[PDB]
This record gives sequence, structure tokens and C-alpha cells, in this order.
Amino acid sequence: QVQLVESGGALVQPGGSLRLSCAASGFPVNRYSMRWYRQAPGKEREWVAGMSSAGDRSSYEDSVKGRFTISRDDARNTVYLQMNSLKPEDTAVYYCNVNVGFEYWGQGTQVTVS
Amino acid sequence: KGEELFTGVVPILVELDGDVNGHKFSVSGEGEGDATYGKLTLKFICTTGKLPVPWPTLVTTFVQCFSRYPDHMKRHDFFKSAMPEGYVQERTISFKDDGNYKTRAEVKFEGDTLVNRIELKGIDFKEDGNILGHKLEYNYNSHNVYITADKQKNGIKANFKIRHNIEDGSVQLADHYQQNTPIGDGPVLLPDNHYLSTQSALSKDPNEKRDHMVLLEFVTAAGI
Repeated sequence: QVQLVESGGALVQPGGSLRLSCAASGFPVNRYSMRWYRQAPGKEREWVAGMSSAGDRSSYEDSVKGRFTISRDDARNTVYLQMNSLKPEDTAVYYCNVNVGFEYWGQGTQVTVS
Repeated sequence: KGEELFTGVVPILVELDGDVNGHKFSVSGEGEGDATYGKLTLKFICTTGKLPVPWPTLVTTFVQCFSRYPDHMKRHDFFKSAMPEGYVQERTISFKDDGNYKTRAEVKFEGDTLVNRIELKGIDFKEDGNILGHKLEYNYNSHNVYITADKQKNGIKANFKIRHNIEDGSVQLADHYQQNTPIGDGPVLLPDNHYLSTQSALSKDPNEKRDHMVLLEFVTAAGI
């Protein structure tokens, strides 16, 4: 019953903007920290961003600092990744992530920056 | 041979002596493992007061012989084939942008129980970092432990990355470098390249007053 579902992936031109969504079921998004990772083909799945359980702190990997913003709507139990200044290097499958007893991943959404 | 010691539920005992940035501590653990299911249930207790570091940084250190190897991979299970005499497990664990642990352990049967006895030394930990700062969340992620044969030492090596969830929403990597050596001189299985897929859940004992951790873990060999 813990489930995560990402959406929003799409083709986007470099410089463009895009927002991804992570819909959570089975647990309250405001009681657990949540995170985005991405994985480009060939490369390893790296951590992209995260938010504390309380909501008071956000963190990013250096390569996306100042270009991505993580936020959440507690009422809609959803987490978002706002992306700006998209680089072709940002092309990847994006995943959200939470740990509720064990770790859970969503199925991922494809973002292509071309 | 060694594999037949694991067809059922086996009692486990864990003992660790540690020193991190000069703070010394001790931990004792007990539980049981059931390799049929790749399942482990352990409870640890800091016998020396409060734990100097976050409980999760110590999970990998606190018995891969309880991994479920599937039928078609039984021949790749180094861990069980070294039993009952056991093996030495050594690691360097390097925390990204912070200190490292070096650990040395013996894993072997003592009578009817599987025992894991460890020495750990930690250095170079930043007093305001995620570890000594106690900034890790009390949970544990799921990883792949990549195993390879080390013919020169009649054992195996492993390499993997532990992702520790940090309270501020970030992730603290712990790079694991691992070497296992049989204790007996008899034959052991040297496996083809493969990995172990692990999942762990941390919890608390509501009636435990001491500093402690409860661990439930599932480990399954794969990749062949």
C-alpha cells in the first residue's frame, strides 16, 4: 500500500523549464523526508534533491543547486521538482523516494532535454 | 558442506569494540537468521552507555552467510562454504566529505550459534558533520553488494555504496571496501561475479531502556 508515482516527464529544449510530480499513497508526505534521484543511461542513479520530514530544510546536489526547487503540497500528498535552466546533461529518468520501514521508489518519469 | 549448517533457524550473537575519534564504546547483539528466506532479526544494545555515532552507520558492520542463494547459484556462496570454521571480514568504510571506519571481524560458529566479533576504528570525523553531529535519520535503505573472487587470498572482495538518509533531506554516501578470508585451510567456494540485494528496516524496542537498535533484514543473491 505504500506507492509512489512520478509524472511530468517530457521532451524539453535546453534552457527550458519543467515540473515533475510525485504522487504518494499509503503514508503522509509531511511525516517523512522525500527525495528525487535520477538515472541517465550508462551512469549510476544519483541523488538530486530532498526535503526534511518537517519541511524546514531542503537540499540539492551541487550540479542542480540554484536551478531546481523541491516542494510539497501536504493536502494533495504530492512532492514536486521544479526545474529551470534545463541542460541536455539533465536528461534522465527521475525517481522519487521515501523510507517507510523499508525504502520505496516510484516507477520513474523520462525527462529528455534536447 | 558448510551450507548445511543453514537449512534452519540459527541463533546469532554479535559483539563489537569501537573507537571513533577517540570515543570508545561497546555493543552486544543477539537474534537469529534463516537463510532459507535470507531473513535476519537482530537487536543490539550499547553496553557502554550512549552510542557515540548514529546506529545506522554500524549496520553493515554488525553476517552475509544468511543470504539466500538461489538453487542455481549455490556454488557461488563463499560465505557458507567457509563454515563452520568461518571467515575474517575486513572493511574500509569511507563517508563522503567526512571520516572513515576500518573494521575487522571474525564470523564463525561457536557451538550451535553463529558469532560475529568485531573491532572498529574511526578517524577524521568532523565534530559538526553528519555522523558526530547525529544528523542521520533512523532508517536504512536497500542496496546491491557486488561480490568478486580473490584467488590470491582464497576468498572474496566486495564493493558497494551505502546511502544514508540525512535529516536535512540530503544523502550521505558511505563507500564500502570489503575483503573476506577463510579461517580454516580447507576448500572454499570462489564465486563468479555477482551481487547481494539487501533491504533493511530499523525500529525500536518499546520496553528497552538502554540505547539500542532492532534490525530486520532480507538478503538475496542475484546476477547469474
